[PDB]
Order: sequence, then C-alpha cells, then structure tokens
Amino acid sequence: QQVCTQQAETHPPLTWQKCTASGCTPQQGSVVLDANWRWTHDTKSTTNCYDGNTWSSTLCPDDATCAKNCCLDGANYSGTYGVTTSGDALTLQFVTASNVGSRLYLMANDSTYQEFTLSGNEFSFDVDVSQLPCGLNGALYFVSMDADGGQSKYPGNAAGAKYGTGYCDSQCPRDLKFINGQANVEGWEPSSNNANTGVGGHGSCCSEMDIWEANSISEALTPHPCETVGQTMCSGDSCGGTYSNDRYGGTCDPDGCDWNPYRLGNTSFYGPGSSFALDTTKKLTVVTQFATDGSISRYYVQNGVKFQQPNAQVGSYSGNTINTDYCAAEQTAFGGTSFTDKGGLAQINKAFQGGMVLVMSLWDDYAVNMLWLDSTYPTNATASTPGAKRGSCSTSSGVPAQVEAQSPNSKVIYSNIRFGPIGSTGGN
Ligand SMILES: *[C@@H]1O[C@H](CO)[C@@H](O)[C@H](O)[C@H]1NC(C)=O
Ligand SMILES: *[C@@H]1O[C@H](CO)[C@@H](O)[C@H](O)[C@H]1NC(C)=O
Ligand SMILES: *[C@@H]1O[C@H](CO)[C@@H](O)[C@H](O)[C@H]1NC(C)=O
Repeated sequence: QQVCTQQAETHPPLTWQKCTASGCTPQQGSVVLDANWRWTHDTKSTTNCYDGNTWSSTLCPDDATCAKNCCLDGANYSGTYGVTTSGDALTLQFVTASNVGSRLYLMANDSTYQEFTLSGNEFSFDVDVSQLPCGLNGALYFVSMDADGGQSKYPGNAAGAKYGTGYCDSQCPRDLKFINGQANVEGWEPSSNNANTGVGGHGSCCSEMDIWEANSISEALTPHPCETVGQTMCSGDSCGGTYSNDRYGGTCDPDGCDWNPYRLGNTSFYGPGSSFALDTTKKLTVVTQFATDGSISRYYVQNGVKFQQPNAQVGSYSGNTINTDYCAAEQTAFGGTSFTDKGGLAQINKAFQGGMVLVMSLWDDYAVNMLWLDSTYPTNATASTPGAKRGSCSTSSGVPAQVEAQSPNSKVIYSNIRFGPIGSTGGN
C-alpha cells in the first residue's frame, strides 16, 4: 500500500517503563493504528479503493495492481477512532461516530514497531475494565510481526510500520485488506452481518501470545503456537482460523492453551463487586512472567494486595502456571488437540526468544459473540460439559449490533506498562 497525506499521520505518544535489577526507567514511545481502520483510496484522487465491504473494480483489479494504485491515509485518533494517550494511560473508546473498535501497536520510533523479547523477562500493566460489559474484549497481546511492517521483504509496501501494516496472528485472519505489500481483493467475500468487513483470499499467520483477553466478567491467558514462528502468507482454506471451512487446517493454533480462572473452577476470583478477589469495577495490575522454558507465571495487584494465580485441578495436574503438563491436561479434560499439534509450549517458546510487537485493542465478536470468553461455549455443549462455562454471561449476550447500541461509551484504559527481567517490574 502507498502513502497519501490527505490527513497527517501523528502517533499519540505513550510512555512506558523499562525495568532492571537496579530500577525502572521511563521510555519514549507511541501507538499506531492498524491499517484496516484507515481510509484506503486512490494515490491521485479521493476515489475510494475500499468503501463499505466492496473493493474498487477499476483501481483494484488484482492484488498487485491495487497496492500500486491505492494509498493509506492519516488517522484522526481522537476524533474518528476515539484513541487518546495521557502519559501512562492509553484510552480506547468502543464506539465513535462512524467507527467501532481499534487495534494499536507500540512503537520504538515512527518507522519501526517496538519488539519485545519475552524469554527470561516479565511484562506488567495496569488495566481498567470497569466499562467493559459482556460481548466486548479489552485485549493486550504480543504477535510475531515484522518490525518494519514488512517493507524489507515486500517492495509493494511503501507504508510500513508508520501506518500500521503487516499485522499477523494465530487465527491467520483473511479479513485484512493488505497483506505482504498486496491487496486482498481477489476472492473477497463481503461480510453478511458487517457492512465494513469481509473475507479475502489470503491471510497472515504468526505466533500469538494473548496476555490479556478480558472484560469485567472474565479474563483469559492464552499462548498460540504456529508451525512457522514468523510472518507467512496463507492461501484460502489453507490458513485456517475462525473464518474458513476448516478451523484446524492451518499452520497455526486458533484455540490455544488458555488459563481462565472461571473456566478452571474458580467463579469468585475475577468479576464486578466486592465479592470477587479482583474487583473489576476498580483497576488492577496484571503481571505476566515468562521463563526460559516457556512456562508462564502470573500474579495480580489490586489496592496493594498481591494475588497469585489460583491453583487449578485439571485431571492429574495441580498448579498455577502454564506449562506442557497443564496444556496436555487441559486438552484431555476439555477436549481438542490443536495446541500440541502445532508444537505446543516448545514451539511458542521460539516466539518468546524472538521479537514480538505489543498490541492493545478493543473489539466485539462478529462470529461467536464472545461466548468463548465470558459465556457457555460452544452452543452444542451443556453447562455440565467440562470447561464449557467460561463466564457468567447469557448465551444471548455479545451480539455486536446490540452491544454497540447498548454500550457505545464502553472503554478500556491501559496504563503503567513495565518490561524487564523476572522480578524487576514490581518496584526497583
Ligand atoms: C528506531 O527503532 C529501532 C529500534 O529501537 C532503532 O534501532 C533505530 O535506530 C530507530 N530509528 C530511528 C530512531 O531513526
Ligand atoms: C477462588 O478464589 C480465591 C483466589 O484467591 C480463593 O480465595 C478461593 O478459595 C478460590 N475458590 C475455590 C478454589 O473454589
Ligand atoms: C460441537 O460444535 C463444534 C463447533 O464449535 C463442532 O465442530 C462439533 O462437531 C460439534 N459436535 C460435537 C459432537 O461436539
């Protein structure tokens, strides 16, 4: 995709902390909006290359020609997309006039994403999920994205990280408008329940580490392994993911190894009100520790009180950390084998040892209604079915067009981001 300047591109500044054994030091940073939310149009005019959920027939005949004829434009972060930063805080608004949701990446500079090496290090952040009802997701995660957005590998990309290009995940999303310096007009199917999205022929795969998938009702910690650690282009049903005839035909794991305190047995640990150990009406600190083995440790901090991850009994397993033993026990108890099929913890440990881009987003589910996070899932399973109940929300809740009209002023606030070796983020 090319670059147009019908509107200037200014990344909202966000400060984070880099920690070491002797202290934590402030770092200058900024966030960039994903390329899919941007206005794609002709390089020489105001003619849309993509309007609604249908591509331009004259400007985008094929994938390669479209990228030559079309440009990405600057984004009004506050006015159009409702994204504001104030020192430590990054605030994302669910609904803005003519817009829903957002996805942003932390940057080292304007030209490059900020790459994190999780192996041997820990990640800490404060989050406000009080305004996040059922059907929404305040997501904070890491993905194996190219630091430059793929400008080095693909010459068709002239935008780069400066305009939020080159997104990848384990779902291998085919909904991306631009992949590898090429458009996705070929084989593009408009969405039936979304007047702004669609499904193309190609997709984008990379290792995904979901540190935070949460609302006021439930929170989940999920590692996703891919056969290819870095970014690769997928083709058709081969990529897999939620939107394909086959979900487990890709090179990646869509399901993942997930740790949901509610799903594992504890229904009074995370929720709204004094009753829960972690009151979601109030903000909390979430610390995620990554060992060199790939094992994932976790503790929370709310109002000065440290909460260890609650011990869960899954089959023969007993503990509070994500490891091969738990991930195998969860697969046997609840069902599915997708995590270990793509290499498991040993495969995604390669992603921890490599660079991954920090992603902070707010979105609703147009496919499942977020029932996989905060409700009983799937529909074909009963409340009695092991690992079916993941939250306390209704099976009717989460409908995108319902929650957009009901709670348009929903928001998630990410603040106090710290990164450093294990045991360094807490104080000094
Ligand atoms: C931007 O970021 C990368 C990694 O921090 C750095 O190596 C590079 O020098 C920076 N480029 C600039 C500041 O122009
Ligand atoms: C779940 O929540 C908290 C975690 O600290 C704990 O006090 C409580 O005993 C747990 N309940 C269970 C395991 O049933
Ligand atoms: C249950 O639902 C899933 C879709 O999420 C489907 O693939 C599966 O075949 C269904 N049937 C059974 C018997 O579990």
